[PDB]
Amino acid sequence: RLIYTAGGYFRQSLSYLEAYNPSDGTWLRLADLQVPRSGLAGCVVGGLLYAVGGRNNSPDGNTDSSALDCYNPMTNQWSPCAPMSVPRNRIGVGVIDGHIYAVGGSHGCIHHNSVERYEPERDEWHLVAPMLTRRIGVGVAVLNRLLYAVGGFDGTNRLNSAECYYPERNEWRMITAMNTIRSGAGVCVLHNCIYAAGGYDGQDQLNSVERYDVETETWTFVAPMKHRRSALGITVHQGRIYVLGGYDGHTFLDSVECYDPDTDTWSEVTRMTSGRSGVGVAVT
Ligand SMILES: CCn1nnc2c(C)c([C@@H](CC(=O)O)c3ccc4c(c3)CN(C(=O)c3ccccc3)CC4)ccc21
Repeated sequence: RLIYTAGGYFRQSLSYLEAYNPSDGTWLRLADLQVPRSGLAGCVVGGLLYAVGGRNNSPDGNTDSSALDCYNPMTNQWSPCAPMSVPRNRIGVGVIDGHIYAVGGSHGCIHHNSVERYEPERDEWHLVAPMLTRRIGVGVAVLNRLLYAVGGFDGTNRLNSAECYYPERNEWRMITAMNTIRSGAGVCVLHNCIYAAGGYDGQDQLNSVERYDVETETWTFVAPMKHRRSALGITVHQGRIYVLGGYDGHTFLDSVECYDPDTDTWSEVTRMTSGRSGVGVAVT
């Protein structure tokens, strides 16, 4: 399985789709997105890569995207799907039982607290219960068939709070807040724990990383990354966390760090073909 990185931003929204093979250390250049996208989120359902939301910030215009596009690795083709009810720039995405949940995001200056769910076998979006907080740049993690939305930006303050969505009950419940305010951080699930890495606390870009244990209801710092990163791509591949690119306050990073939970260590493993931030990343 490969680590796919779709879109991104560097002076403008990008159309790149590249894939990393963690065993051979090789990079693949695949079919470009039809529309350049930054601030999107990626996910995989049924071996198909999906690109949700974001926007195309160009030197000629700026349009937030309600689009859903699905890349087929066997055909190397992007195909458009049913758009969402609203444009969702800086979106969070999670997958439960084959359904793509789209969390928060912004449309111009409107910061969403609404959530919609996509059925791939019917090409249809449907609104579910809205979150208790408006969140853009929110991280999303699926654990125990529950959906966790972590941090983000509510329109006035960057958030350290987090809430949990219960699909069978269609309700949100606030959980323990993190130790650090994080917007545009990398949120993933590794070994029954929710990891949150990097982000932006309103003043600086962070290198700190904390993980949440569902049963202790406590956030715990772990070893920090070698680079400060915000708006980074994150995913899990064979028991290790990979973070890609991001913004460090000066440069757009091309570094790719790898976190091993057994030794609690971050190690640079590769570099992308160019620096970028706000990418959509998924594994298939
Ligand atoms: C500049 C200070 N700075 N440094 N870090 C910042 C972050 C994370 C944000 C948030 C918004 C906010 O928290 O109000 C935010 C969250 C998600 C996305 C973007 C921005 C825009 N994203 C970009 O590609 C991008 C481009 C350039 C720089 C950073 C990110 C992708 C998606 C804003 C401001 C921040």
